[PDB]
Formats: sequence, C-alpha cells, structure tokens
Amino acid sequence: REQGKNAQRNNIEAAKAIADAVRTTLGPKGMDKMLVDSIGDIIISNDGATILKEMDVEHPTAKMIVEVSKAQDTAVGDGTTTAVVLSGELLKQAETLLDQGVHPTVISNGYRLAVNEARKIIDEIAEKSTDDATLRKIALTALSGKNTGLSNDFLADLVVKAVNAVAEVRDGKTIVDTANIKVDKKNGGSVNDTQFISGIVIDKEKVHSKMPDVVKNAKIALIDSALEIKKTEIEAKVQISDPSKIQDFLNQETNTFKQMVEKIKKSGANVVLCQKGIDDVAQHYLAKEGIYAVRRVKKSDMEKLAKATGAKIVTDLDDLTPSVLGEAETVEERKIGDDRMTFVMGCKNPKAVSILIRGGTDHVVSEVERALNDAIRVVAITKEDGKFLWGGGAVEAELAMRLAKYANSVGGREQLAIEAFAKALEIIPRTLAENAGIDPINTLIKLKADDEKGRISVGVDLDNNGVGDMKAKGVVDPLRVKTHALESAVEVATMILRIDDVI
Amino acid sequence: REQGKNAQRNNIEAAKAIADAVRTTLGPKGMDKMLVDSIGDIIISNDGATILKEMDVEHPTAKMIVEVSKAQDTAVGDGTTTAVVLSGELLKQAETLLDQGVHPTVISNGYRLAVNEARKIIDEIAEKSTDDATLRKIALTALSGKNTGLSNDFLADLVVKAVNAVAEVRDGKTIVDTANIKVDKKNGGSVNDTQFISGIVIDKEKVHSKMPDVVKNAKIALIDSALEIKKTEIEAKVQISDPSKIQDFLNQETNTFKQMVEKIKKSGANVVLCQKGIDDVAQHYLAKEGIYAVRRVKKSDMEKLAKATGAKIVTDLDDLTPSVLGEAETVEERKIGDDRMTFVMGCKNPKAVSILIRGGTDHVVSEVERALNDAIRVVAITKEDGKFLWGGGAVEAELAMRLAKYANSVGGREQLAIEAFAKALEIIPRTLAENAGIDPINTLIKLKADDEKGRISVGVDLDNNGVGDMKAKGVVDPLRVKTHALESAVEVATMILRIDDVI
Amino acid sequence: KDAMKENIEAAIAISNSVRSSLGPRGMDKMLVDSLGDIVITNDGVTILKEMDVEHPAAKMMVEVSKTQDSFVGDGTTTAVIIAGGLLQQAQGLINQNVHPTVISEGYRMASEEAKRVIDEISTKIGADEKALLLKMAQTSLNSKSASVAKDKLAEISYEAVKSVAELRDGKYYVDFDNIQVVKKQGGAIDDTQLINGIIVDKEKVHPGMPDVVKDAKIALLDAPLEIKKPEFDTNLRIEDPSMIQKFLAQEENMLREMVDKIKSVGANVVITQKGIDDMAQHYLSRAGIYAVRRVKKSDMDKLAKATGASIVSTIDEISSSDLGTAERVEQVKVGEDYMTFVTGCKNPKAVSILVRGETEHVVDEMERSITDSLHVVASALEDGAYAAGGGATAAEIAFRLRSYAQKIGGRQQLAIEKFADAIEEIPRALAENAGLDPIDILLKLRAEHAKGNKTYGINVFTGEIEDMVKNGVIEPIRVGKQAIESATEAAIMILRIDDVIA
Amino acid sequence: KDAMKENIEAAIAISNSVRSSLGPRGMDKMLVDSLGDIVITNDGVTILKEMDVEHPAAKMMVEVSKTQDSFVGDGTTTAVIIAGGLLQQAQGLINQNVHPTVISEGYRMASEEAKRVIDEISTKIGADEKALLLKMAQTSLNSKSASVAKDKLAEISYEAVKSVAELRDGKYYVDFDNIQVVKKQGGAIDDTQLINGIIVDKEKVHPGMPDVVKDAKIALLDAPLEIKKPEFDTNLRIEDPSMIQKFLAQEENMLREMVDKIKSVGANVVITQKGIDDMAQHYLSRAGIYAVRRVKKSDMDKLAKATGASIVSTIDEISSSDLGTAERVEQVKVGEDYMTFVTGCKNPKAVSILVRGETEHVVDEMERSITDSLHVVASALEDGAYAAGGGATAAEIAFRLRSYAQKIGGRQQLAIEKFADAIEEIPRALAENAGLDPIDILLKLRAEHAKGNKTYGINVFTGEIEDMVKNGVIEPIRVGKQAIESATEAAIMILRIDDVIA
Repeated sequence: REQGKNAQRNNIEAAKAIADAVRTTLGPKGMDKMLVDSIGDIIISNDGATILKEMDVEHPTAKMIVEVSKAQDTAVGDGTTTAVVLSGELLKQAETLLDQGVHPTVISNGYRLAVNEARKIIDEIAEKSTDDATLRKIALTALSGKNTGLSNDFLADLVVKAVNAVAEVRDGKTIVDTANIKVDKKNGGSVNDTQFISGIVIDKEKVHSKMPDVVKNAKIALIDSALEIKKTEIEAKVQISDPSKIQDFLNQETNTFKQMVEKIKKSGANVVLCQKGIDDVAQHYLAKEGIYAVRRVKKSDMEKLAKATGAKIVTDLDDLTPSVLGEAETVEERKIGDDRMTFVMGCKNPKAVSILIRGGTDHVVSEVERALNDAIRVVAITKEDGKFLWGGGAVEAELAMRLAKYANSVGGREQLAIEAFAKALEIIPRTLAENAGIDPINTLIKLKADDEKGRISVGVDLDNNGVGDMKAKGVVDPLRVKTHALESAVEVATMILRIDDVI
Repeated sequence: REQGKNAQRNNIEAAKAIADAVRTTLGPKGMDKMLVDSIGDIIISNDGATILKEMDVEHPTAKMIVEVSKAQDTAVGDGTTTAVVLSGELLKQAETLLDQGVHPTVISNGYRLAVNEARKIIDEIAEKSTDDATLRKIALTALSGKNTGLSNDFLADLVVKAVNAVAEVRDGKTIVDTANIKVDKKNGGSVNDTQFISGIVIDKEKVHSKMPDVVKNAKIALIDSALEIKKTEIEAKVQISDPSKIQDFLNQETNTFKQMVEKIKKSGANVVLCQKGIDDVAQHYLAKEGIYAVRRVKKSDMEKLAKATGAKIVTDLDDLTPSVLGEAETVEERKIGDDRMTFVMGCKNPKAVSILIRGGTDHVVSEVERALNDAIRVVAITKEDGKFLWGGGAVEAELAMRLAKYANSVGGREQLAIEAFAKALEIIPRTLAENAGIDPINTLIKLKADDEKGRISVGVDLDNNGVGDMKAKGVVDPLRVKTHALESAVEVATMILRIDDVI
Repeated sequence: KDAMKENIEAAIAISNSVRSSLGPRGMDKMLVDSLGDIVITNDGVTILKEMDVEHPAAKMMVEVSKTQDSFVGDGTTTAVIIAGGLLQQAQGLINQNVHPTVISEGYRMASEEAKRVIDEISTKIGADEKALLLKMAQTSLNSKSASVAKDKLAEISYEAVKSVAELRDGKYYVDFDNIQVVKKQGGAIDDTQLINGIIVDKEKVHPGMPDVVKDAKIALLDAPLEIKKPEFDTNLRIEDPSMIQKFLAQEENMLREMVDKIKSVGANVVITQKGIDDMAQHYLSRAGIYAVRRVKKSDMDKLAKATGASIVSTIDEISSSDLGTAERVEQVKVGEDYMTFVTGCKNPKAVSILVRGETEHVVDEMERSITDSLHVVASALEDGAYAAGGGATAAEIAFRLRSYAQKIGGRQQLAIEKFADAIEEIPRALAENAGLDPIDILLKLRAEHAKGNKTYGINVFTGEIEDMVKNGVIEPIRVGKQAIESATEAAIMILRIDDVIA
Repeated sequence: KDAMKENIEAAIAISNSVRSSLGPRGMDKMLVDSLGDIVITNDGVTILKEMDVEHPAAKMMVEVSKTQDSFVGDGTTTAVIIAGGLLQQAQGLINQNVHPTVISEGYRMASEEAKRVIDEISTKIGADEKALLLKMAQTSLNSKSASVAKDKLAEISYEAVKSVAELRDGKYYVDFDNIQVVKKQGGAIDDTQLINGIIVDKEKVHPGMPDVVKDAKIALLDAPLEIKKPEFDTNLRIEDPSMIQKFLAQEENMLREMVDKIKSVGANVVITQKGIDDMAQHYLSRAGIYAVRRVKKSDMDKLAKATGASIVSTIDEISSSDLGTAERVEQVKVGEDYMTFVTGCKNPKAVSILVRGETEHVVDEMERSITDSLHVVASALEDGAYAAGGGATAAEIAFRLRSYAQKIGGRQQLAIEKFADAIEEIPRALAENAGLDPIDILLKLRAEHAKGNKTYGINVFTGEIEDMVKNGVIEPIRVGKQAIESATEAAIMILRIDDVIA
C-alpha cells in the first residue's frame, strides 16, 4: 500500500515506462519489438496493440494503460501507440502541476475542457472526401512503418479494391462490413503474389482424391453435423444371438452412410462443406456420386460461406432441401504454396471477397497480414465517415496552437491544466522527429511557425528533414481513430491521476 | 518491565519463595541446608543469615528480602529467619487486601500502626533480669536447633563465662565488647574439648625450633614491619670495583639483622609477635638470644593482643622502648590437634579471653563455631539490656491477640491492615508447629486460649505436643533481636508493597 | 484498557483509509487483490468490501458501518468517517475514566436527537421536482470520475427513474427491476445512453436466426431445450439392426416436437436461462425463431417484468398466457459485441442504460457512478424531502447537539458534546480534501449556524461558506439518517468490548 | 506527520511511566539495570535518570523535563506529567491543521501568564514560619515511603535548614555545604538523628591512635603523607656498604620530619584526601595524633567550612593559620561501622543528619526522601512564599488561562485553552492515584475555583475538595514555576521537530 505523493509519483512513473515500451513504433520509421515467451515463442511486430496485449506488464497502473489495446475504436494502426504515448505525457505534464500545488481534480477538469475543445477543432478542420484516391492514401499511410517491402502501392490498391467491393449503401449512408473481406495467408514467397479473389478462399482440401478438382455451377450444401455414425442419447446395447445378425448389423451401418449421401444427392447439391468430420465410407460414396466435399470447416468460414453463397447452414439432413443450397459458378481446388486450398467463386452474393497473402518467411507474412488488416480497417472507416486528417503530427500541432490560446479564455487553475494538455500534444510530433533521427527541438520550432502562419497541413517530413506539407506527400490519418485516441488517453489519465492510495 | 497487578502479585510471589527457602530452619527442630558452589564448595548450616548471604537469588524483590541478612541488629540467631518469614507473610496477607480494593499505602499505614503498637507491647511485657541463670537460658535457647551434639549445657556455660569475663561497667551501665572474646576452632574431636582460655590464643607456631616452648613473665613486642632487608624508595644500585667489597656487602646485611635483634633485646622484650615475615637470619639471632618469635600474625590478632597485653603496635624499631611492651605471665606454644598454637596468658588486661572449639568433622566445628558466635552475641545483648522475652511463639501469640483488639480502636481501612498484621504474626507459632511435626491448626487454637486466659509465657511445646509454659522449659528470646526482626520485616514489606512497576 | 486501545486504533485506521475520498475534491482508491484483480473506485461500499482487513475490530467496523440498509450516495463513507470520529473522541473520555456505558448512552441519545434535527430541518420537494432531482444527481456525480459528464448522466438518471416510478398513495415507489444497467467499452463516456426497453448482452444462438422480429411474442424458459432421460436406469435393447434407425428418429422427433409446442403457442422469440441442443438450434432457426441461451437470471427477471412473460420450466405445459410482448426484438452491434435489444415492451415502465467508457476499468467505474445516481434520485423521490450538503446539515446537527447536551446535563452531556465534535468530522474532511483550512472553515461554519443559517455549507470551489441549496448541493434526507444510524452502532459495538479472545 | 506522531508517543510514554508516583497515594518504581543494580524509588529525578530510554524524543523529554534548575519536591514529576499533557493536546490541534508554530506561541504565552497567576495567588510566609515550613516538609515526606516517620523527619529537616540559614538582606540564604547527610543501615527509620557537627564515615588510620581528642586543631590535607621522589630520573649510587644504612635512615627521617611540621604547628588531627604511608601512620600514632585517610573531597569541603581550616597541598608550607577548630573529634561506632564525629565546630552553622534504615535499599530511599525535605523547606525559606498543593494552584491556573485565552483570541487561544486542559493533568493524576473519580473531582474543582476558591484542592484522604492551606498541604512557590517552565520547553522542542535523521 502507498499513500499520497508516493502513490501518485509512482503511478505516473509506471505509465511513462509502458509508453516508452511502444514509443519507437510510431510512424514510417518505426522499429519492431521481438516478444518471446516460453512455449509458442517469438512474435515480431510494429503493431502497438499486439505488443501491449502480449507484454508481461506487472504493475497495476501499467495494466491500466495496456487496456487501451482492447478499445476496438483506438487499437487500429498507430491509434494504440498514440493513445499510450499521450497518456504518458498527460500524466508526466500533470506531475509538474501537482508539484506547484494544483489539485488532481482541477487538472482532470482542465484535461476535460481541453479534450472537448480539441474534439471540436478536429471536426472543424476535418477534410472531407470519399475519393478512392484518398482511400489509397489512407492505406499507404497505414502500411508505412511495417516490414512489407516495397509492394505497398500494390497492397494499398488491393485494400481499396476489397473495401469498395463489399461496401454497401443503407439509407443514404455507406456501410462496410469488414467481416465480408476474408484475409488469409500462405508462406509462398513474393508478396506481389498476394491475390484478390472474388469469392471465399478456404484453407481446406477436398476429403477424397477421387473427388473432382473443379465443380462448375455449384449447388453448395453447408452442413453442421458430422457425416458419421450417431449413437442414441439414452444408452443402447446391441445383442446378437444369431451369428447371421453380425453381418446385418455391419450392413445397417453401410446403408446408413449410403442414405446420408442419397439425401445430399436428392437436394441437387454437388458440393458439401461440412463443419465436422466425414466418415471414410461416406467419403467413399460422396466421391462415387461425384460430390466435392470438405470437412472440419471453421464456423467462421461456415458463416462467411452462408453469407456469400446464400446457403442455409443445415444440421438435420432431412431439412436439406434445394431451398437451403447456396450458389457459386466455380468450386475448385488448387495448390497454393505447399497446401491445396478450396476456392468458392462467383458466389450468389458479390459482396464477399478474399485476399490470399504471400511472403515467405512466415514471420513476415504474419505482420503483413497484421498490416493489411489494420489497413482494411482504416480504409473501411474512412469510406464510411468520408472525412480524414493530415498526418505527421500536423493535427497535434494545430491543436497544440489553438488550445494554447483557448487556455487564456479560461480561469486560473484550469488554464494551467489546459496549457499542460497543449504541451502534451507536442509529444507526437517530437516522437516522429526522434524516430526519424532528426532534431526534435528545431522541428517543433518550425512546425509551430508554419501552422501559425495558417499552414494546417504541415507535418514532420523525414525527406525535407524537418517539417513539410503532408497534403503533397499524402500522409493522411482517419478521423475516428484520432478522436478516440485523444479521448482514451484522457479518460485513462484521469482514472490514474485521481488515485491517492493503492492498497 | 511489569506494571500494576502483574508487577505486584509477582513481587509478593517472589518474597514468599525466598521465605520458604529458610522456613524449616526455625527452632529447636530446625533442619539444615546444604549450599554447594563451584570451587570452594559445600556449606551446611542452620544459620539463616549464612544461608541467605550464600544463596544465589536471581529476582530483584528476592534480592531485597535477602538484604535482611546484613542488618547486623536482626541477623543473629533466628532473627533472620523470623524477619524473612514475617515479610513473606506480611506481603501474603496484603495480597488479600489489595484484592478487596485496599490501597497499598493504607496497608502500609496499617502495618506502621501495628508495628509501632507491637514495639510498645513488648517493652511493656519484657521480663527484666541480669541473672546469670537467665543468661544461660538465653544461650541454651540460641544453640537449640544446631548440630552441636548434647554438649549444649557445657557450651552455654562457656558463653556466660566468657561474656561475664569481658563485660564492663561504664557510667552505671554494662557494656560487653564481644571483640574481646577470641573464638577459634581446631578439628580435634570431642567438643567437650572446647577450652576457655584466659588469654589470647593464636593459631601460629614459633618461627624457629631453637626458640623456647614457654616464656614466663613475658615482655611482649608487637611489630608492624617485616624483620627483613629493606630497600630504599628511590632506586639504588650497588657498584663493586674491589673484589674485597663483595664480602663486606654480604656482611652489612648480616650485621643489619644482628642490629634489628639488638634493638629488640635492648627493650627487654623476650617475645616478638610480628605481623609480617621474619628473615631466616633474623630468626637465627632471635633464637640465639632466646626471644620467642611468631610471624605473619593477623592484624585482627595484632589488635586483640595490643588490647590484652597493653603493648603498643610499633613499626619503627627505634621507637621500641620498654614503654610500648605488653605483659603476660606466660607465652607458651602447645600442640592442639595436629597444629602447634601460641598461647598468651595472664595478660595485663583481664578483659580478654579465648574459646578454642573442637569437634572433628570440620563441617561441624564450623557450624558449632557459627553457633557459639551467635550465642555469644545474644548473651552479650541481654547482659546489656537486662531484659528478655518468652520463646516458642509466645511473644507473637500475645501480640497477635492484642493487635487484634487494637485494630477495633482504629478506622476502617487501617483496621483491616492491622487485622492482617495480627494474622501474619501467627506464621511464627505455626512454623514451629509444622517443623516439630505437630498439628499447626490445633496448636494455634490452644495457644490463643491460654494467652487470652492471661498465660503470657505459653509457647509451642514439642514435648507436651502442642502448647506449654516456656517459663518452665526456659526458652527465652533476647528483646533487641525481636523488635528489630519486626521492624526490618515492616520496612522491607512496605518498600516492596509500594512498587507498581518494575522496569 | 489495551484491548480497547488496540480495537479503537484498528477501527480509526479504516476511517482514515476512506476519508480522502469524500466529496467534490475527493480522490479514489486502487485496490489490488492476491489474484491480481484491480478495482479503482471512489465508491466507499466497494472500497470497504474490497480492502483486506485482518483485525477483528476492523472487520466489524466495515460490517456495521456498511450502512447496509441502503447504498444511496456516500452514506457508507460518511458513516465510516463519523464512526472513526465518535471512537477517537471516546478514547479521550475514557482517558478521564468515563465509563464506556455512559458514553454509549450519550451516543445513543445524541444519535436520536440528531435524526430529529434532520427531520426538522429537512425540506420537502415541491413543484420543483425536476430541477431538484437533477441538482441531486449532479452533486452525486460530482464526487466521482463521472463528474466529467455530470449534466448528461444526471439527465439520464432523472429520466430513467422518473420512467419507472409509480406514484401510488400520492407517493412514489421505484422498482429497480425496471432499470437495466449494462456496460460496454469502446465508446466515450458521452456515448452513454438511455434505451426505452431491455437490453440483453447476448446474441442469437444460431447464425441462421433473424436479426430482427417485429411484434415479438417472447417465450421465457428456465429449462434447457434437450432430450429428457428417465430418472430410473434406462437402456435401449437393440436386437434388430433396423431399430437403430427408428431409435435415433425418435430422439430427433422429441426435440422437433418441443420446438413445435413453443411455436404452436405463437412464440416468436425464445430466451432461455439454460442450454439449447444443437439440433434444437437447427429447428428453431428453421422455424424462423430468434433464440438466445444461457441468459442471466437477473436478466430473465427483468424481461418478465417488461414483457409480462412468465418464466416456464415445463415446456410441455407452456401456453400463450405465458408469452411476453414487445414491439420488436433485434440484434444490434454495440461496439465489438452483438446484443439483443427488446424494445417497445408491454410494460413501458422498463428502461435500460448503456454505459460506455473507452477502457474496461473506466466503464466499470462509470456504471458504479451511474448506479449511485439512480439510487440518489430514486430515494429523494421516495422520501419526498432533501437536506443541504456541503457539511451544512452536519454543522447544524452539531450546533443543535451542543444545546441539547446542556439540557441532558451530567456525564451523558460529555458524550453528547463529543458526539457533536465527531459529526464535525464531515466538514473537516471536506475542507481538508479541497485544500482549505479546516480550523478556519469550521469556525466560520459554526458562526453562520449559530446565527441561524441552517443551509450554510462549504463551497469547495470558491472556498466560502454559502447557502448549499441555492448552490444546488443537496442530498436525500435518507443518507444522513442512515449514516448517523450506522455510525453510532459501529462505535457502540467497539466501545462495549473489553477483551478479544480465541 | 509521522515523525511527529512517533516522537509525541515516545514522549507521552515517559509521562505515563511516572504518573502513578505523584502524591500521597503515589507508588514507587523498581529499576533494575543490565549490571543488575536495583533502585526502588519515588523520586522522579532518579526514576528518569535511571530508566533506559532509547528513542531520541524520550531522551529529550527526560533531559529538558528534568527541571534541572532545582530538584525541590516533585518539580520534575510534575513537569513531566504536564509535558505529556501539553503534547497529547497538541496532537489533537495538529489533527485539525493548526500549525505547530501557533501552538508553540500559544504555549509560550500561556506559560508566561501561568507564572504570573502563581506570583499573584502565592502567599508570603509570615510570623508563621515554623508551623508553615513543618507543614511543607511533611507534605513532601507524605509522598515517600518516609511518610511512616514524617513528623520526626520533618522536624529534623526544619531544625537542620534553620541552623545553616543566613538571614542576610532581611532575606534567607541556605548553603548546603553546611548540611552533611550520611546514611547507615542497621537501625530503624526512627533512629535517624541530627548531630550538631560533621560526621565522616571513616575511622582512625592506625589502631594506636586515640578514640577522642578534646579541643582539636584539625589539619586538612590534600596531599599524601609519603616520600617525594624527584621529577628528574634519580638513582642512589652505593659503593660503600655503610651508606646503605645512612640512606634508609634519610628516608624515614623525611617522613618523621613531615609529621614534625604538622605537629609543630599545633595540629591534633590530620585528615587527608590522599594516603598515609605506614611509617607515617606509626609516627602520627606515636605523636598521639588522630588521623583519617582517603577522605571524600566533598567531605573535605564540608570540614573546611565547619572548622575553618584551609585544605593544604604543600605540607612543607603548612601553618597554624591553616588549622581548623572543633571542641572534640571522636571515633564512635554507628551500628557495625566506626565513624569520626567532629563536634562543636568553629562554624556552628554546620550540621549532620545520620539517616538510618534496617536494610540498604531502605536507608537509600530514606536519604533520598530527607534530601528532598531539606530542599523543600530551604527553598520556601529562600523564596518567602508558598502556594497551595492538592491540585489547587493548578486548578486555579487552569481557571485563569481559560479567561486569558478569550482575551488573546484567535488560533493562539486554542493553544492556550489546551494548555489549561494540560495543567489539569495534575488534579487528574492525583485523583486517579488516590482511587477517586477524576471526571467527578475535576468538575467540583472547577466549580470551587470559579466561585473564587483559590486554595481549594483534592484531599485524597477524605476525597473531598477543601482548603489546602488550612489542611496544611502546601509547597514552595518555586516548584510550580519551574515545573511549568520545564514542561513547556520540553513540549515546544518536540513540537518543532518534523524529522529525525542520522
């Protein structure tokens, strides 16, 4: 247990420590962290949410900052590192005020005033556009400091392409369910080998060799149960008194499997995707009848496939009518890398696509997938909101300048807290300077001037070695992620700032 | 550290424990205690002062009771065991009053009232007599529970005899310096072999064989210094350059010793008692001249001898004039037991006698001497005071009866304390009953009746098996020892009763 | 002597671990357990239930001080603060040899007189209902981290309680089984909203069930949808290979039938506390029924009240009388998760609050804060009166006990004056917490009340003694009565104990 | 905060280890050291000097509270009791955020006003001298184990001080080097006596010296009677066997001469602080001189004052002007031991008290008690005034500070009222100790003083508030001033310390 000053200085110190752990992942020039456990093992990522979710944080106050990795609205791209780094700075800047004699609650009030204002300023300054070109700029920016190679423009295009494929319009507004975009990976090298498929890709091979390699004009049956011998619930025991019965019993089984397959054939299905197992005898007769079957299909895939093909997931084969069958032009098995995967294409519903990522190393295809997923999210959000913000610390610099003025229009104590919040925002542009290896102090000096001359879009430029126009370089941040990164930071900093005793 | 009740109950418990350690030594039927150490070793005594002085008391409160062994006025005979046992009972009886809610100070006040009264009652009831017969009864009583054999009447007589020999009258009053009675012991067996000598007996043999075994009409020289070669204070070194000088130096020494003896002879001394050593050459010439010499005589003896013979203890032989010589009819050496002792008899001053105790065992001659010394003290005190009291718990019984009444004439709280003091006195008659092996409870019942019928002299009688007249049996206690045993007990009980915290 | 010295100190220790959380300038506590669980809160009931107290005196202080009777506003924190005061003051009186029994009588009396002063100085809520209750709910939120959004949350608290409050004997009764509070992270605190209906954090049991059903006839079950196995030991004896088929058929038919019964009675939605067999899930799906399973019992009870359904345990004996009603049941995505919203219920005095926060530990405290507000306004509406906050009502009671003490003179009087000093622990805590000068505020506070200013209190913002009702800082009359009630019982219990033995 | 909480508690602990020894119903303490030494006493100065205090706060409390300026009566026990009170009360005021500097100012002021109240309410000793002083000496003995013989010991204390007191400017001056207090066991406490002269616990150096010398001319030396060895390295060179004799002769002659000088000047007695060579002992003896050696320096100083002798260090330069005078010097046996009594001194304002007790530890406490009495009566005679005991004078001061506080209003006032409550620690201790009811006695005590009864106090025997002077319980004015002086300094010192560092 710790009380008062000792409790607070300690909590702040903890918050700062965890922020430092992710700090260097910020931006185009972000570094990676290698996280190693005991059994599973090594994870190498630049993703802040991944790093924090995996980290073995001990301290309670640090366990609280780490919780930002789970706020779905913030934990996408650099949102996580931005929220954590900012909480750290908000707590650090507070320490000074606590030292002067300012009460933790007025500091909390200042931050609330500041963040509410900032949330207003950014909706004011938010740039509108649903331009596919801007979408591409969102993705390019999202893929910036990752180990993806040079294929970024190629990836960015895939993203926009996938997003625009499943994006739909409800009452006047564009809604994009990312769950309709199936992303999967396979170790084959190249990356440029990533494919965009108009259908659902399934990491599953056909159960039996004699089954067709490709089915055209497919009537697809999605099945919930196992195509195996089922025993009754109330215990059952078979008693044979006639030696002749043994064969008959052995045959009822065969005939049971024969009927299963008859039911399936009767519905017109020519493809059977089973969520469970399929007995070898059933596989025998399915192949005999020419039906293409896959077994032990993931529920997630079962659901996406029902979505894409219009098929109803059926459990009782007796309810396997032609009404519950899905449709697709082609169901084909084809070898990808070293595996054989099933491709369901030309589905009844066009709003379903897949991205088969390639890249070799394994530990790269994973982050690349990790990357493509964030990219898909950010591009999806923007597609919806239609608004974005300038990157490279441009937003923070504007905010820092405005709040510095808004502080003056506020009363004594709160004013101090609001000037502290304004300083805290500079931790972002400074972090990008430091990471790129440029002089932090002078970049800030320049950045401040330009945004004050009205150059809203001037962020930190690695190239120009200092500040530069993000409008030209195309570095754009989605809005939603910004506002939530600020809000998360404030809510969490306040929670921690208010504690005066840890027992 | 202990406070309040815990501190007090504890202190009382301690006092009681040490009283128990001496309890059984009380009276004619007292037992002995064997005290064993590490090096010196075993001591067997019935003397309470000896037992306590030797005991290894740990507890502070017990170290305080033990201090009574040093109060010279109490520590003679059973005075010590009486004072200790009574303190124990006074503290024990107090515990009850503390329990009821009586304040330690009013209890202390009660005891003060009680003891002051008692001191009055005993001077009132004290029996006068300077009758040699009573003196003998004092000694017989003092020698009662000791391992002296049956020779008691014989010893008692020696005591009175010695006492009456040195007893002197100042302005109308008899003063007896016990320091004039030299008591010594020698392991020869018998006890009846104890002798009464009219002179000073000295446990020292004549230094040289050729010296007379007996000197008649002795002019005794008492010498402080060593009859040896004396070196100067300021360092001195002798330098011989002539081989002939060596003899001369060796001779100056001889001549030095020759002169020493010449000086002695010149004064008319024919006996020389030296407190220090005597060189062999000096012994040579002393024997040659016929002077009887003893060396390394104890200062105590030097002083008694100066007292008895009228000799002045001289240090510088040049001041050895006939004026400083002592006188005695006979100075003779005679073998006692296995040793040879010097007997100085018919001294100029008749008020000096010796008692040479015999008894064998060694561990018996010691207690017998221990006994004879107490006996001499008690007989001496009484010789002076001329008053005594009846023994066997007779005094305590009278006191207990009177104070029980005097209590009524006193106020509430104090009255309680005074009834407690009255009960405490019964611990003496009860202890004598218990030791003799008779019923305590019934002896007390009988004792109370008789003293109440006015039989002041009825104490506990072993013979009559219960109570009996001490007047007839002759058991008498000196007064001084009684009053001081009561007073010591009260002063010490109060000291301890007042403590409420031991740190 | 010592058993007391120790018991009292253990107790006071609890009093101080909570003291700094009282009021608008109050701080929160982080409580980490052995299993590593963390709870950061301002709620004095949670803090107490959480802290690991070892000393038996502390365990009792916690139990008795808990204001258990109701957990409205900061009754428990206030109770605890006063108990520590009462105890600390008793220590002194005992140093002077005042028998603990006198002290306990004095406390008991002063306690009674104090409840009286409150009833007396209280104030009935009049035609001002809406404005008063809002001001009350804000005062509450003011102490919490929810202050940040006190005006919006206060409105929600008012709207919700007002919606479920029954004006019976011209009186108000508020049944909380009509208010469903649910928390979901991934949204700002401002995103917190009031939904007219019952939200259940669960999604349809099978992917093929509808996302929405208009005019829903809801079946509420308490039994699982599975095959029933006899109670006596049972075995199927198959001697004919052909029976194997007939048997499995009979089983699936039993399930198909169960669904037919529920559906035959008109059921549209099926919500069960227990499980639903995979095959039953298929059948319901096929019948176009929206079903949710393993629902919380508490959630069941609230759905019954709002839809008017009866929870059935014997599907076989189900009937249409048992069905509940709602204009629409629909699965909606709330952030990451999928929830089921039962809207337009039969019983319109049924409401839900969707509490949002970005982080888990943030949303947790928001719900704690909102549940406090609901109880504050609801108990004010129920009691009908309110007392001024800011330490006003305590300074008054203190003032009025010092009088009464001189009337009930003697040794009792010392205990009664000490009881007054203890009540002053409240204004002291408030002052101390805001960064004001206790000894200074206290003297001014006594002055105003002596000069008859009943409603005068501590404005921690301006740091001035003002009119607490004018400024709006007011609390239900119930918080003060219970707090002084719990506080004196906790102190009397420790005061009577002179030994602790195993 | 904590350094203070701890310092204060360490301090108060000392205050309570002494509290029960205050007054007529006070108890004593047994103090056993590591070396096993035991001291049983009521003397608060001995208790404090004895107890092994570890905490630095406690060491300071002991040092400052020691009333060092004088050890008259129970000034130190009273000081310590009040310091604990002042400190304990400061704790409370600090809990209320009263700056320790205000408190220290308040204490400083109240302290000053209190000394004033005492001077004011005091009472000059008039034609009543003998009766007053006796009553004073008895009150003192009343607290001790010496009470047992208070009337006799009080007379001795009065007679002794009166004998050595010089009435100078119409004023009295008492020089304690004129009062020799000696203790000897083996006698009752009643056997304690006052001898007109100086007793020295030593006996003649040689058995052959006289036991008495009438009209003594006393030589007081500070050098030993031995041969003087040169400072430069010295060696006798003997080359002639005959010189060996001449050399030893010269040495003995040097000693014989030293004695001749002392004797040539008329000396009759020779008392030295150092040693006397065995041969010198022979010579003095032979000259019929009574000599004592290795005498205590303190004893030397007292013999010089009474006989008018000068302590000589250069025997060679001794003269008759240096000799002291006394009608008789005699060795007398006191119990077991032999002492030298120098009676009928030149200076008749020279007295001795032979303290008796049966036991060592009894006689020790008797001397402690008697030395207290001597200082009590002597300081009363010197001051000329007295104040009532029994808590009367403290209840008065308390009464008069509560007024003065309201005059010096503000925050200082709180410290001043707290100072009054602290002074009341005295009547409380007295009541508690006697078995009376503190809270009850205190209320009556306040009443009487409010109604102007300045001299009203606690009669612990009857347990009633009465007139302390009438009943004779009175003390020197000095005891109260110093006690409140020492008490406030000890408390202010701890109050200012906010940290303890190594």
